[PDB]
Order: sequence, then structure tokens, then C-alpha cells
Amino acid sequence: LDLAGPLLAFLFRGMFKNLLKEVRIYAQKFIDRGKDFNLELAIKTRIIS
Amino acid sequence: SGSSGYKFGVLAKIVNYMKTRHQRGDTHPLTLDEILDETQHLDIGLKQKQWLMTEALVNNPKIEVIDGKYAFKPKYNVRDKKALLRLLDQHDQRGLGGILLEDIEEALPNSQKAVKALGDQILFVNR
Amino acid sequence: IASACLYIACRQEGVPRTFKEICAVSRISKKEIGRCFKLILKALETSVDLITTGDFMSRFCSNLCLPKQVQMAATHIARKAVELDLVPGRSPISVAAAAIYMASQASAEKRTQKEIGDIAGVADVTIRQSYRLIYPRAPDLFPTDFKFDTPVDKLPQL
Amino acid sequence: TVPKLYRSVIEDVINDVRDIFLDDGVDEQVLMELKTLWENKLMQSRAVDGFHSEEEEEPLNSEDDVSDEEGQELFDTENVVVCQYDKIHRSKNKWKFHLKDGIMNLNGRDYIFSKAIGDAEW
Amino acid sequence: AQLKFFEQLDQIEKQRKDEQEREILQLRLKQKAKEMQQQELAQMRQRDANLTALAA
Amino acid sequence: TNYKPVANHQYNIEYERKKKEDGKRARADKQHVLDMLFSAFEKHQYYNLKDLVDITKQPVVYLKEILKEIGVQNVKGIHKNTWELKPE
Amino acid sequence: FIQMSVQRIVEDAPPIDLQPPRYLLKFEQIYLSKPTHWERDGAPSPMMPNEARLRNLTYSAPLYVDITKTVIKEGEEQLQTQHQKT
Amino acid sequence: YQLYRNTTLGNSLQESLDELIQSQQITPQLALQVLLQFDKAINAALAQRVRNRVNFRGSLNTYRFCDNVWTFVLNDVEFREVTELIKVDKVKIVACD
Amino acid sequence: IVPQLQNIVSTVNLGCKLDLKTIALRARNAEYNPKRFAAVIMRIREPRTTALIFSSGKMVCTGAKSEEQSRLAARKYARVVQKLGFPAKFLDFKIQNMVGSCDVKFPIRLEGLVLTHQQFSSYEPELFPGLIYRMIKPRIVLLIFVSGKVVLTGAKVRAEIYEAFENIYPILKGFRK
Repeated sequence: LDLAGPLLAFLFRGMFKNLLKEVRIYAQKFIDRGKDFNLELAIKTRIIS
Repeated sequence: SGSSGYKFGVLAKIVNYMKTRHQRGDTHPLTLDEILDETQHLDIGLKQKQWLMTEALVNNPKIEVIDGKYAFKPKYNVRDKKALLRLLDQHDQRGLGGILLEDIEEALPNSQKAVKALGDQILFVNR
Repeated sequence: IASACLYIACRQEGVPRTFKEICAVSRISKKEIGRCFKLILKALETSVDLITTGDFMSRFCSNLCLPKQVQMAATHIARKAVELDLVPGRSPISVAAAAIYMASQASAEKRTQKEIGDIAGVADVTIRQSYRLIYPRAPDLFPTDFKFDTPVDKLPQL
Repeated sequence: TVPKLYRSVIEDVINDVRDIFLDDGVDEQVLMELKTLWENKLMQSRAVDGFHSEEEEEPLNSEDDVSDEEGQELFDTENVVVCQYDKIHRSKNKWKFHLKDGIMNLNGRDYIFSKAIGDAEW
Repeated sequence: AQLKFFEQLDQIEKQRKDEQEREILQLRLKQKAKEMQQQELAQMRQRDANLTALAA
Repeated sequence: TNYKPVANHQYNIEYERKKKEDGKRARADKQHVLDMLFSAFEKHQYYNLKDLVDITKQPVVYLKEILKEIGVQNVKGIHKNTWELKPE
Repeated sequence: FIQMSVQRIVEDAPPIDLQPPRYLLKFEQIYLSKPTHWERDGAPSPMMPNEARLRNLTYSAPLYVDITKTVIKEGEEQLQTQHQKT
Repeated sequence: YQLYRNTTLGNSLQESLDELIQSQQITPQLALQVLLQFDKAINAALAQRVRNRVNFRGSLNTYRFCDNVWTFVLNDVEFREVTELIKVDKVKIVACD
Repeated sequence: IVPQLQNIVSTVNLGCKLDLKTIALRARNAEYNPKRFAAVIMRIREPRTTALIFSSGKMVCTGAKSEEQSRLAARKYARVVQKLGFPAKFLDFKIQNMVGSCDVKFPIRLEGLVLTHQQFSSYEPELFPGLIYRMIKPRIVLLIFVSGKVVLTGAKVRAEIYEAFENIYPILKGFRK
């Protein structure tokens, strides 16, 4: 019988990988410019919430 | 770098200069040493000058030498800019495939040529 | 264009936000956003209204975790100072930071000027000059209904 | 140390170009003769002491003058300064010069500066 | 000059050794690349040299 | 979670770099640029236009006209035309 | 799940490297906060469940993490940053 | 830089090489190779030899900028080196990046 | 109060091709940087003016105290180019910008001016301390400060600068502290 917390954890893992993918795309664009990189700009608050 | 003498592209520049003076309309027979003096490459060194005559001039595929002095590699034909109407008269040769790129450098500007072409019976079709 | 329009929209809403906050979330520099903001104002024919110190005061005090009474006292000091014109042609954020520092020093929960300066975004030296200008009339600026852990005469001067 | 630096430069250049002379086939003795000639000229000048020595549109012309003469700039008597500029700053007519690794020939003497600041008004 | 002529032959023997490194693998490529890097610097220096002669 | 910088740090770093270094220069000394193009052509039969832009400070548009006179871009059967010296 | 699983998921994450200078990001300690609601002024107010039903507020708690940023310029020089509670 | 070639030490070396070319002791263009080597040695020596740090006050007469090279004409300029003070009516300063 | 001219901006076209490198080397007090601009900068000590030199021959003069000084400086620069061997003519000379600065000598309330004329004056304290005022009748921008210094710029003619200041002078007196 699945508990509520593991079901939430499985979905949270899916949100976390989507957040990591967004960070990589933003970082790749910043790396191509070469000006600098900001992790806070790369992370997306909306995807997890 | 294979075989090269002094500054790279000097041999190609010498061929380009030979074409440029003909387009300018000042035509004179020039020896390889005379061309070097004109291009200020006279102090290219004895070995480099010897290399140009022995191998670099021979290497060019379309280079033509009339006798004592070499002739421009790009265009064997003189840029007369005359008898174009006679070339047009024979449609078998289609004007000998005449190109406006060859023209406009022979002795006249494009603006003068465009006015002349419209006035003349000769017309130009560019695919 | 989006950042400049957002600043104009805050003015239309009646709840203005600091340009520096817009810069924090925007790659574009403040100077370029400001130049675009003038162009958008002409395009939409939008009227210009002065920013309100109170809206800025609440967010900064919450970040400082200052008590509500201290926040009310700081807002009263800034409002009184602008009417008195003790500070001439001075931006509201600089005046607000000096008022917050004065209120905090009087209160038990004192906040260092440099910490307030980082939260406000104004230079610490700018706050110190503003504080010196309003320091002589600082007891008058304070609301009558306030409790002072430290007296205005004994208040530290920076 | 300016004379010592110049003598050190002479030794380094001769040693480095010795290989080039050997490749050309020029005799090493001729390279030594070049080194002697370079040292001898410095002794003759006496500028630097050496260890080896010790051993309407039409009337524009009507508004004539108002231009400084170009000839005045070059007389060949000017003090010679060779230097590298980190940056040059100009405000209004005022000029600020930042220079590094520069040797100045002033009053027949050589002065080397790690860095220099020059303020001038144009 | 006869001695200089076989001195050149020793350089040709070095080129044969260079062929041996080429089959193993980069010395010949490195030497040519270094000369090209020097040429770009030389072109900038040549423009500067004319100015120094003109100035004095 | 809220901060108040006057400008983004990355933007200022780029602005300083832009003032410190100018990518290309003006269209001058076409003959000097032509000699540099000849040097690249001597080194390799075909030279990439982007590589040539790094070599010459001449604007890409002016450089293309000089390249057109002495060379024709070639697909090489892989598209991505690369400038090569004219056989003529 | 909230106390341990959320921390474990970020802890068990491969570092993301983009390059050729390489920027490496690592998610380490997780920080959590009591639920707060942001007003129009932007001043946070602690969420109340009865109040949340009345105003149709969503009951949620802000999530924070510590990110360590290390960048190599290929010059054998490494720059390290310590972002916290992002 | 080739500016260092135009110095009293550099000029004497250039003329000595020319004398060898005149006698045919050294093959032509050998002097140019020596000058290229001289530039590398002089630049390295200037970069790391160390020197006094000094400041000067002066009046600028003319400025020339070409090929990223600054040429300045200085008039009535006072140069201070440590304790010593230098007064010269005319001085020329050339700066190369 | 009378506005005092600070800068006279004039454009005059020589109408002949100019070699920028040759002009910079031959002309005294001339600096040319190709990357920064295509303009060769030449200045003369007697009149404080800046000259921009281009292949077209259009020349821009800025910072002249008076219109006569700007024309005189342009004539001097053009004749120097004529000495260099490039023919110089005065063609389409015009004064693009005239700048006038004056002080009312009384403090002015920026907030009051914004309330009466939000459309005429747009002022944001954070972007700049000084109020920015634009008036439809005169083609110039007026700067109003707590000190009361007024800067008028962008007017084609001097008369416009004086007219704009006189038009806003009663409004400034009304907002005097």
C-alpha cells in the first residue's frame, strides 16, 4: 500500500530533474556568450511550485 | 607550407598586378625583376626571386609567357571592349559567352556601360 | 521593453517598486531600462506620479524583522522630513534608509547602518550624510507616541 | 645599472644570432667583429659608459596664420623618451599620462621608471 | 661554401627524422604553426616600424 | 530573497570588455587585407569565412567583396560554403 | 518525505557541468521555512489554514538549497562560490 | 616593438650590420634577423629589470595618435627623479602599447 | 535672468574626399582612432572647439561659446585641410544645437511642477534628482533643480532658448519655496 510521502517524493524527483534541465539550458546560453554565469537566474522557481 | 618564398601569396599578387595594369589601360612588357621593382618586392632576396622564376611561375596552370616577358594568367585575350556588336551578330557563339564581369574594368565605368547598353541594340540577359 | 513597462505598470497600480529590484531580476542594466521607460511613457502617453516611501518602508522593515511600532516610527520620520524639506531634492529610498536607522537606534532592536544599506540598496555613506542632515530635528521627526530605549540626544551619530 | 643592462643586451643578442650566422655559413670571427664594432661605437659616442670602454568659401587664405608651424616640432635637439603606456587619460584640455618600463634621455643622462605619472595642460 | 652545401644536407637528414616522427604521430606542424603565429605579430610590428621612422 | 543591485554583474563585465576591446576596426588598407588573404590562401586552399574574419579587422561585408575578387566560395559537397582561391 | 526525502533527492544529484571554461553546480544542504504568504507590499505573513480557505490561499512552505559553484578557466585557476538558501 | 630599434644602442647595432653587408661579410637580410632577435631580447629585459617610481609636472604642446601609438610634444616640463630635479625647455615623449 | 550659451553645434560639409590617416599625421594637435570613431579630432587653442573630420568632409564643431566663434573655428579647420592639399568649401553650414544655462536664484519645488504639468514634465527621483520639463511651443528640453539652475538645450536658435525660459519663469516663481 503506497504511502502519501513516497508518491510525493516520486513526483518531486520529476520536478527536480525538470529544474536541472532548465539550469543546463540557461547555463549553456550564458557559457556561449562567455560574459559570466548566474545560478539564481538559471534555476526556475515556477517549475517546482 | 609546401613550397613558399618570402611573404605568402607574393606570386599570386604579381599575377593580380599584371591583370590590374592591363585593366588600368597602361600596358608595358615586364620582366619578373621589373614586376618586383614595381611592387616594391625587389629586395625579396636572391633565393626567393630564383624560386619564383624556376617553380612558382611554371606552377601556375593558365600562365602564358609571350617570349622575354610573362603575360597575365587570368585573361589571354586583350580587353579591347570593341566589336561586341560583331560578337552579338553571330548568335551561334552567343556573343562568345561575353560577361559584364570582364567588362567595366577594360576602360569604362559600370554607369557609362549601363547607359550605352540600353541605347545600343545589344541587350543583356542574366539567368 | 518588458522591464521598463513593468516599472510604468507599478506607477499605474499605485504601488511602486525600486528600479534596483527590477535590475535584480533583469539582465538589462538600469540605465537602458530607464531609457526604454521614457520611450514607453511617450508611446502610452502615461502621466508620471512620484513614488511612495511607505510601500518601500514595509518590505525593508520586514527583511530587517523590525517590530511594527519601529516600522511605523520610521515611516513617520520620513514623512515628516520630506514635508520639512530637511533633505533637499533627495531620492526617497535614501531618506527612508536614514529614517529606519534613526528609529532602530532609538528602539531596543538596533540595526547597523551598513546592514540597512545592503537591504535598502543605497550606499552606506549616502545614508550617513542623510542621517546627519535630519539629526538636529530627529526628536521632532519622531512620533510623540513612541518609547525610546536610547534618547535622541544620546543617539549614535553616523 | 643602465650601462650594465645595455652590455647584457649586447651579449644576449650576439649569442642568439651566432646560430643564425653558422646556418648562413658566415665565420664566427665575423660575428665577433660585429660585437666589437657595436661596443666600439658606444665608446666613440661617450653617451653611455661601458665595461669594454674601461678595458565666401574662396577666400579661406584671407584668415591666414593661427596655426603652429610643423617644422618647430622636429629640430632633432629634442630629448628622446621611449616608454610603454598602460593607458592615456584626457579630461577637457588637461592630459594625464600613465607610462611603464620607460627610459628617458634628459640632460645627457638615462633614467628608467618602473611606472610614471605625467600631468600636462594643452 | 662547399661546406655550407653539405651543412644543408644535414638539415635535410633532420627532415627525414621529421618524417619518422610524422609516421609515429607533430614537430613539422608545430614549427609551421609557430611561424604563422609570428607572421600575424610581424604584420602589426611592420605597421608600427613605419611610424617610428616617420616620427624620427 | 530580494536584492537591489544597480546593474547585473554579468552585464557590467561585458560592458567593460566592450570598452576595453573593439571587435573589428574600420574599412582601410584594403591592399594590406588582400595580402593577409593571400597568406591564408597560401597556407590552405580553402579558408573558412569565420576564420578569415578573425584574421582581418576588415568588416565581414567589405572582406566578402575582397574575397569575391580573388576567390569563390565552394560547397565542397557538404554545403557550408568555404571560400577558396579561384583556379583562374 | 519533507524532512529527509527532499534532502536525499537533491543530495543524490549528478553535478551539472557546462563548457572551454567549465562551470560546476552541486546541490547540498536543504533549508525549509514555516509557510508564509506574500502580500502586495511584499511583506510576508505566516499562513493560517482557516484564513487560507477564506482567501483561497494555497498552503505551502518555501524551499531553499545551498549551491556550491566552482569554475575552471583552463588556466589552472578555480573560483569557488557559496550560494546559500537559494 | 620596433621602437626600441630606433635607440642609440639599437642604431649603432643596425649601422654595424650595414657595414658588414657593405663588405659582403654577412649575407643581405641577415641584419633584419638580428634586429628581430634584438627586439625579443630588449622587450624581455625592459619587462623584468625593475626601476625607480617617479612623477613629473609639465605642459603639453602637441598630441599624435596613430596605430595605437601615442606621440606627445612636451614644453617647459619639470621631471623629478628622487631628490634630483630636471628642468628642460623641450622634451619629446613617445609611448607604445 | 538671461540664459548664457555653453555649446554651439554646427555642421559644415567640405564636399571633397578626405584621407583620415593623412590628415591626422599632417595636421598638428590631431588625434585619430579608427576603432572608436571615423572622426579625426583636431582642436585650436584660441577657440575651445572640437572638430570631427570624415571622408565625406562633413565637420561637426561643439563646445563653442558663441555662434561666430563656431563659424570662425570651422573656417580655420577647413583652411588647415586646404593646406594639407584637400580642397575645402563652406557648404550647408547650419547650427544644429544651441545650449543656454541660467540660474533663477530661487529654490523651485519639483513636486508642484509635476502635479500641475504631468504631461509637460516627467520626473523620477531615483533615475535623476533634476526634474525634466518639455514644452510643446518651444523646441527645447528644460532642466529644473532644487537649486533652481535651469538648462535649456536642443533649440535651433538662441531666441527659442530665451523664449522658453521666459514662458516657464512665472511657473517657477509660483513653485518658489
